[PDB]
Amino acid sequence: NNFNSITVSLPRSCLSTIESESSMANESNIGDESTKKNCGPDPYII
Amino acid sequence: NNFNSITVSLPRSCLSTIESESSMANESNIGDESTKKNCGPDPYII
DNA sequence: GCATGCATGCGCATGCATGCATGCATGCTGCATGCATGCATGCGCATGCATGC
DNA sequence: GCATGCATGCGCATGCATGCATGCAGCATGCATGCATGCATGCGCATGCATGC
Repeated sequence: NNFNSITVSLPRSCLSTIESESSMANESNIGDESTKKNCGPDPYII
Repeated sequence: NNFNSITVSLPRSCLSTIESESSMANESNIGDESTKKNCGPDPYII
């Protein structure tokens, strides 16, 4: 609601990790032997 | 052929870019409007 | 029947596989700079035509 | 016939959309330490039994 600047941008990291919301979600975030889920440098599609 | 150390490791970046081998391969490496193909931090599966 | 030594559980102390956050440094990468290049533009000058006389 | 003025093409500088590499920095990820925790070790000590005399 602020279009006067000429700014919002797309998030740089996946928000699933910082919103540890569900009890099974933080469990789906793990696995693949021993490592941490890494989505990538900028993974958001419109 | 050297197993005495206790070392080879998996490549950290995709080798498709440094081996600009085919004439259509360097063309498949582009697109998606304006950006550079980014495979990720470590993308090799055995 | 009395004396004896063994095997059975208590009652200490120590080490050890799991597991997770923090500060420092690594390693990449997106950004700002400089530049080559070739197409278009905005321009003044020389020629050939149309309109008088 | 002759003198004149306008449209058309030639010649000359300039700007500007594309495009790509390099030095520097900003930026997030992986690593080293440091510790908390609960389990298992193994180790002397007390009790109840089986054997000898």
